[PDB]
Amino acid sequence: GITKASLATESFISAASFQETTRVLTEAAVAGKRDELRGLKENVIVGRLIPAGTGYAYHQDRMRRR
Amino acid sequence: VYSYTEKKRIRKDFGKRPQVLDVPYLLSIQLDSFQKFIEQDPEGQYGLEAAFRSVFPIQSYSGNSELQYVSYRLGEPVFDVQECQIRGVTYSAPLRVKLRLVIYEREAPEGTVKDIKEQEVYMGEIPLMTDNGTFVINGTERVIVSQLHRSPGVFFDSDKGKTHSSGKVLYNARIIPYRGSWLDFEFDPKDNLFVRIDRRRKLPATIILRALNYTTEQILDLFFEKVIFEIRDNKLQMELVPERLRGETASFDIEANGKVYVEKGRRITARHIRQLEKDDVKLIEVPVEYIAGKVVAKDYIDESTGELICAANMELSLDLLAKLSQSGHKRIETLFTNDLDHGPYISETLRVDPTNDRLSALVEIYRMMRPGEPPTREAAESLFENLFFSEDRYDLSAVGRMKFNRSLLREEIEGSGILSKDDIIDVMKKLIDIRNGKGEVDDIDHLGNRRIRSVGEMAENQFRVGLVRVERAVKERLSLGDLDTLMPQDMINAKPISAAVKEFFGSSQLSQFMDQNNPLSEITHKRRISALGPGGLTRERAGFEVRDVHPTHYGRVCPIETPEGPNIGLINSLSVYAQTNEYGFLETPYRKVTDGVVTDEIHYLSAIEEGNYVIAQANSNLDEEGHFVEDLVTCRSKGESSLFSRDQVDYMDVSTQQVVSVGASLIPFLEHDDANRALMGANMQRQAVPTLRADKPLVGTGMERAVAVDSGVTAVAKRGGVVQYVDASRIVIKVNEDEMYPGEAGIDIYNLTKYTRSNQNTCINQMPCVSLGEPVERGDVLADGPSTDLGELALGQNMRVAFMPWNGYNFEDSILVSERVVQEDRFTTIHIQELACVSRDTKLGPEEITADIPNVGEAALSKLDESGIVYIGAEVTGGDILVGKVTPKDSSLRVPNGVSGTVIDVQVFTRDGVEKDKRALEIEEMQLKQAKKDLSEELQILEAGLFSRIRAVLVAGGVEAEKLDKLPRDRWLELGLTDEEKQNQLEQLAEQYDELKHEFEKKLEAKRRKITQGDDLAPGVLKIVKVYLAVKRRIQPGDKMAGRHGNKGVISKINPIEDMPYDENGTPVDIVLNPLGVPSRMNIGQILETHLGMAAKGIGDKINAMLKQQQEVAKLREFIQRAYDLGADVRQKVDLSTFSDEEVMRLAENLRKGMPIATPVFDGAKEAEIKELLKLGDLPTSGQIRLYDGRTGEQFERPVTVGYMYMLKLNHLVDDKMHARSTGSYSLVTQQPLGGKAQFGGQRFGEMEVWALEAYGAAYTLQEMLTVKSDDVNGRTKMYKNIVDGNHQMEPGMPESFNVLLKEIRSLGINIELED
Amino acid sequence: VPLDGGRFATSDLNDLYRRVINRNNRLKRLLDLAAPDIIVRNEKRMLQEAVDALLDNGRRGRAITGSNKRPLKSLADMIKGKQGRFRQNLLGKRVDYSGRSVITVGPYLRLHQCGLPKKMALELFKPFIYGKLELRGLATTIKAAKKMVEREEAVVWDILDEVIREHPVLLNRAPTLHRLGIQAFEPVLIEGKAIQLHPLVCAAYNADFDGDQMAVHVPLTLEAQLEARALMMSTNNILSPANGEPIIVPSQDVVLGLYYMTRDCVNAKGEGMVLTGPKEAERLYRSGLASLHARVKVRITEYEKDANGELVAKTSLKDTTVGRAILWMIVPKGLPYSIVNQALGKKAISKMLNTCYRILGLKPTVIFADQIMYTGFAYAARSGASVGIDDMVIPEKKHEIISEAEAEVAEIQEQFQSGLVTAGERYNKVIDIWAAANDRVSKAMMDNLQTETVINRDGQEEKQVSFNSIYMMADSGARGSAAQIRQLAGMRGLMAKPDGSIIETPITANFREGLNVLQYFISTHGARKGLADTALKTANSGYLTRRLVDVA
DNA sequence: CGTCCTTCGGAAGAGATTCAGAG
DNA sequence: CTCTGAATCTCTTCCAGCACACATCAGGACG
RNA sequence: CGAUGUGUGCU
Ligand SMILES: [Mg+2]
Repeated sequence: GITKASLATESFISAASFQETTRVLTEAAVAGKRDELRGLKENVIVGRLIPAGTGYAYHQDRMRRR
Repeated sequence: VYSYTEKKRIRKDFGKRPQVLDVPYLLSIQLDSFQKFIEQDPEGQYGLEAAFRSVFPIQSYSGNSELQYVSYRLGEPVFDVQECQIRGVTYSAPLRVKLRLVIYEREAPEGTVKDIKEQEVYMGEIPLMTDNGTFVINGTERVIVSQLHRSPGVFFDSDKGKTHSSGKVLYNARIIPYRGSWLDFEFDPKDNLFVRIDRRRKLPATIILRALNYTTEQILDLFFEKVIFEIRDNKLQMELVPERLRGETASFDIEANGKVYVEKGRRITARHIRQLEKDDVKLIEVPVEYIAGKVVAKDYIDESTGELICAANMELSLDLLAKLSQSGHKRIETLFTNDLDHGPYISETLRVDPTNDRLSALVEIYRMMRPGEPPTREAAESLFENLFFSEDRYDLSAVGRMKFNRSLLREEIEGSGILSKDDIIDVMKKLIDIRNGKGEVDDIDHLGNRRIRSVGEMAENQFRVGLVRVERAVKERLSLGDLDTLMPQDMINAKPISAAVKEFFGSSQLSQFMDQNNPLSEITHKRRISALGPGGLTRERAGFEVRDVHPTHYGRVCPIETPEGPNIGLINSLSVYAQTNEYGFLETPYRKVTDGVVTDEIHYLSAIEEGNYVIAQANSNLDEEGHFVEDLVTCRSKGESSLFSRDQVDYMDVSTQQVVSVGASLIPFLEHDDANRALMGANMQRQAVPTLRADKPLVGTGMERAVAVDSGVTAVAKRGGVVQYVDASRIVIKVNEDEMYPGEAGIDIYNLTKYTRSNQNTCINQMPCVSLGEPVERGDVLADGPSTDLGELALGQNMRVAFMPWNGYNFEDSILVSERVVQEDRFTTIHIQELACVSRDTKLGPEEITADIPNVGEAALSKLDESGIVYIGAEVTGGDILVGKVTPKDSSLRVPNGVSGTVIDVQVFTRDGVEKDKRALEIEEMQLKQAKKDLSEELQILEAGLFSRIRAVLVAGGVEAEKLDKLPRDRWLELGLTDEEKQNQLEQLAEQYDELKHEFEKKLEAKRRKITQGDDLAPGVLKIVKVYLAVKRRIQPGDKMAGRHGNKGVISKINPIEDMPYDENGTPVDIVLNPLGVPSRMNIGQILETHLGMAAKGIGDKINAMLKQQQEVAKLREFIQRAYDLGADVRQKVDLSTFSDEEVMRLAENLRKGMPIATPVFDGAKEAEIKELLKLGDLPTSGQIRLYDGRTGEQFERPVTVGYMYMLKLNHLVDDKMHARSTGSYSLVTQQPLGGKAQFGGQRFGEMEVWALEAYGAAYTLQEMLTVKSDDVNGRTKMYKNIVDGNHQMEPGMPESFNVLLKEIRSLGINIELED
Repeated sequence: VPLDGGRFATSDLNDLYRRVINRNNRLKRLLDLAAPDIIVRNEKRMLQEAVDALLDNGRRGRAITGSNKRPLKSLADMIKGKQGRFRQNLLGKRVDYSGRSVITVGPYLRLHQCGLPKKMALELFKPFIYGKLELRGLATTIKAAKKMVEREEAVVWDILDEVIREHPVLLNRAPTLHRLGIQAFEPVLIEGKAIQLHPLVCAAYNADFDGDQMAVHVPLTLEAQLEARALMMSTNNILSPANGEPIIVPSQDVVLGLYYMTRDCVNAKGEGMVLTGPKEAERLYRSGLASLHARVKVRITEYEKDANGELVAKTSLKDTTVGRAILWMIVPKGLPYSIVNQALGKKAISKMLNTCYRILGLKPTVIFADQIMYTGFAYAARSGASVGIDDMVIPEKKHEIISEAEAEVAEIQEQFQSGLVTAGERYNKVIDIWAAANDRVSKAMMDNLQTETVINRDGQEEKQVSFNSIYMMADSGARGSAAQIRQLAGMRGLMAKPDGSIIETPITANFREGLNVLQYFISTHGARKGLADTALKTANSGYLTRRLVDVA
């Protein structure tokens, strides 16, 4: 369901933006979690570009530089 | 007969059903609550003395001491109302309470006291009221909102629906204590009862029946009846009533006296029941194993050994039958448990119970109340007696016990506040019966289940909180009672009392602030009942039904007045003719109806007795004695609207307008339009802003007079007199001799209210309206207040209106605007911004006041005085330095941004002990001489009245008028005159003269002191000087205006005369509205307003024609008589013959601009009456007259309805709504722009538009917004460098708030970090 | 920070630290002086409670206050809540270079452009004009330029015209449901404090002109201006994103003038006379020598792009109305005449614009719909079609069918006396007969308001469709409906009960005349029900769309 | 003054407990 | 039996956005 | 140079 996929999410930061952030933090803390962040909102939050348009071509360039 | 003031401008009445009742006084609620609150009154209920009798006397710990009540008293407040409002104090009076102590001796329970002592001890102050009822806290007038809550007491509901999906309703008996803990009941789907206290756990009440020391047999005796089997000769025959046989199927062949009646397998009909009751046979032979299904009612111990054969709460079996049979217990008691009639609930509820005695019940209760303590005997006992048996901890009021007795169909209406066992048991019996299938649950939404509290009630509650605090403190300190030296203030502490009353009137949702933009808004801020507050529910957990209206509100609660949005149907206000029960309910008038005659009385009715009767509607065509022309009529049975017979009814609706409130009352044409826009227009009329120049509406309703009277905005003449002297600031009225006092002469001297500041920064002001030398009336207005037009209440204005499109300037709510209106200046608002300037003592010394202002412009210095303050009368611009307050090294008082004004007033408040400078002392002496001249002229005109009474004495009794005036006024008493009550009246007035000497001296010296004395301030500040500005605002294209029809609008563009369409006379229209706004937003009554005002204005134009082009009283007499007769059934009842013919000149000047036309709510006019006025006018049938363009000059095809609309202006002025910020100051915790306008704040950029940007590919845009322009200081400094260089290049760096949150999680026990 | 005075603007976090360090120091002193174990046990339990309350109070069933009977805020509550970090700070951001006021129309403007207040332009672009004036040498420094623009001199407006020559702007509305609620525009400097807006954007903004506000945003860097003029430019924003709907649909007024325009009567000036060009019809109608709504024989010419974009000229002679030819000169080249050859309704002109974009491309479609809007407001103002008190024409058959349903409910009540009908039987019979009676009166007023005009043709008489104002305003489809005018002219409906079943007495009165207290009371109940439904509907839809943007 | 002190919901829903039902 | 799910229990949590204005901040108590 | 409530109002 629409709350299931929000919880079951690799982007733990987006789950932190979603409800029961405490449970997300406990699950990541016992996970030892490390995230290539895969998306939009967390990258807004960290203040890089969004891989969406022009930013998606820039992230094409960014993956091409590595 | 009518008023001589009403002879100035009469209103054309409309109304066809005659009235039997006028409008009563509207502000009775607050006055009665507060007056029953404070009064030296016996018998307790209700008010302060109830709380005193509850709290007093206060005795020792049998330590030979008792403090008893005597009385209380309050003197006057130390100050006035007005300078107190200027000052910032409550208008409160010294609570001086008479209290006597008695202290006994060693072995003196009844013996002699050793000491008595009594004093009238002070304890805080409580606020007195305005005669308009309200309170003022600290220069700020706030209003106590009375709170709707439920009824305290027992209630029976089911709470069906979403309970366990079993298709099974529940049942809950719910008791609401007036003061105490919650106590409700609850069942199972498995059909066993439980109980809780204050939303706690699910445990039965049979354990508390054990705690009330009842055996199982006693409990079954309580809640059940008996069925008797007996050990007998053979097969142990049953005692039987055939009513117990009802609704059953015959388990065996029902037989009696060897005769067969009902076969085995037959269901028992009532036929065979009445046949066997004709037979009347109890004892019938039963099979031995059928009784095994029965459950025994009592215990049966053995006879020989005394040992338990079998106990109660136990079904049977034949081995048990032999065991009791070999003992031979010839009585066997069981319960009639017919599973449809009587469910076996209580027996199995006892089967659940693990506890046995009263003591295990006590231990379980004492554990479940406070888990975490060891069980204790006496602590459990004290706990149980403190649950619902303590007068300290549990009570219901007289209303609570009365509604409790109402629930039980009793006779005695009164009782205690603590419970009895009988109470609880009978409530349980009723609950069992509701479980069985008899009885009906009731909604909360019935108004009799609800109750509005009063101001005196909740004030008494807070007062009781203070009382129980201070008596705990006293009984503490009476254990510390030191003999022979304690006085009745040595244990006092009014600081809980003062803290409680200040926290109440300072911090309460119900104590909220008055809306000063409208007399009507002030009175509906008074007339307001909420569903919130202490004991109120929460809006986020309230359903529809508690918000949606119930038919009990009919005639009691106005259905069309509520705020929308977050609080809908919860702030519902009172109607017009509704009143208040003694018991907190809504008594309401009804015209009593006999067999065929309406009794002319009213009678007040409860909510529940409305179901008893059937009420006739007001539009029922009686014939002159109540002779209604039908015998069937639309009425309601129990709010049950259908057609009913004539002999059925006994009551009638009093008014056709009693169903609504006063806000709806001024709104005409309601019967044609929808309540959405009607409620919105009522809201915006509450949102109205005062104008400059008052002018009456043309469509009145008659309600305007009593509302303008009851609103305190003006001077109602408390006596009837003759006008003596008029000024713009005060008016002297000479009292007529009939209402005149016998001694102590006096004349009516009333002071106006001039240009002064509202609570909403507008111009509250009073204006005179009468001539000098004029007969007036007791109980009549004397001068117009704010937005009041000649004894009437006139908020908005009316202008030349029509309906057509014009170039999209009536696009959705766009407003076409003529230049003529902004020429006529008739919507200019006047606003008052007040600022202060404090003088705090801070570090490195305080900050000064004078004009030593370095390194600034000399223009702002030259406006100042020598003392550092700009002079009064000074038109100032934005940013102008007002008071120089330099910093020890400048923080001078300055004009805010975007505002202009003119200096009008200085108020100075300086801490006591601080030297005032030359400006403060100078304006102090100015106001001193001002009030000095005030009191002197009061004394002198009272002196004029006094020696005029002396002259009136010497009209008789040896009159020597030439020998009167030669010697001065003093010895006019002792001239040639008898030794009678003439000369004794003169002696009374000479004692009054010496009294005026002494009184004037002491009042003048007290005023000298009160002006002279230093002002109490906060610690740290030294003086505070208040500043007053004259702000004028006319209009600008973009603000928000409307009318009385939910017709919101925005002025689009000021437009010249040469854009306005004009008639064949050439007269240009002012404002044109949308045709399309009419059909969709269904408010058709504005067209009726348009036609009616158009016809009335044409009448007034013909009046002004006959006025300007002059003409005698006869032709105008004919015209005005034909105007005021006007067709259908009227109650105008005036004639032109009884007039002075010069008031007709005055009333023609009143009619030269328009005609006052009264309009009932649901007895509104008809279209034939409109066409009658149009024919009486010079005006056509439809009124769609052709016009011609201001630009093209052609006839508009399909001509437009033109006319007037009494439009409304709002307090949405876009200068206080336009706000922009290129770059301002930043927040501290995150270096980010703030919000608001006072704080020069930026626009919040929410996330919905972030998602909108996500629908685009705004990569650079989003990045420069959220990083540079919000968070990073480096990015915004480099972007600043880019703009001052013209460069366009950014680097984000890092969001600081991201790092803030990351360090917050690092402050949590979290190894969260950032890798390479 | 201090408040105004020696007291300080507190933090309950500092109180938590204070309590924890107090409890710890007392505990360690108890550790120092050999206290027994129950005392230090309860001490440690209180310390554990204090530390856990610093962690998450409110997770515990009892939360404590410091004062005001309001429980303090722990660190988890510093994180979460709708005043939480992402909520209050990390996403919702109060941002400089922005400005909020109430907007207006200014109908003469264009869709690419927008009206803008001059003092707000002076406010929001200060460092730009600073840099430009010191670029031109007329500014000495930041201080001199700041004081000169604070003086609001004569020369700063010219440089402001230079710097707002082509710089785009964007505007936001707080109920930002979909992405077209913000678009890029061109500023027009306005003396005033309101913001003028092209009319065809308003339905996409879903915003009435009651006094709703919008705020603006300043595109600082050049790349953002490139993005907005590329992506968020309103000229690029022509369709629904949800489907292929033209989102530039005209709402109410221009389509009203056009529905007035391409009607004709049977009998007026120049009925069926012959012309060859709509210039001639314009010259007749501005002189008024001909009629507006009359059949006119003209010669017309169209173009057909059936080659590889090459438009084939052809002409013919039709008989048609006047304003169709008038707009047909406004009509660009490659179109058929059959598209404009009717009464040209709301959805008709909508799909007309749809086909116009699908065939003739973007820019002539844009400027043509613009000229449509201009001439529509022009002839709407020229027409002057009002609304009248006699527009609600009522048949005499109203009270007759009222008497019919009256007799029917009388007979069903007589059957309910002896019990021939039960409660539900009478219920169903009565609701059906009132429904049928109301539908009959609806048909009566329908025909009465739709085909009432019976006039000569130069002959004796002839019927045609009704020229009622409110009937044409509903028949445009702009505002109102047949059910809503049924509420106006006829009686309105059968109002439901508070439960969800119906009340046996319908609202047999109309909006044209007066109601009783009772029908008004019942429809008031229904109206309050609807308003509460709207409010809690918004409350549902918020958390709905929250999860909707939270799912994919 | 200054300073020192501690009682109105509806959803899942996620386990937790009991039950029935036996084999 | 002894686990087998099922039913049924008892504690989470969340619920549109914007603006205004106003009040109160530790105060209680004892040197 | 605030943070909380508290009501108010526009959608
Ligand atoms: Mg709006």
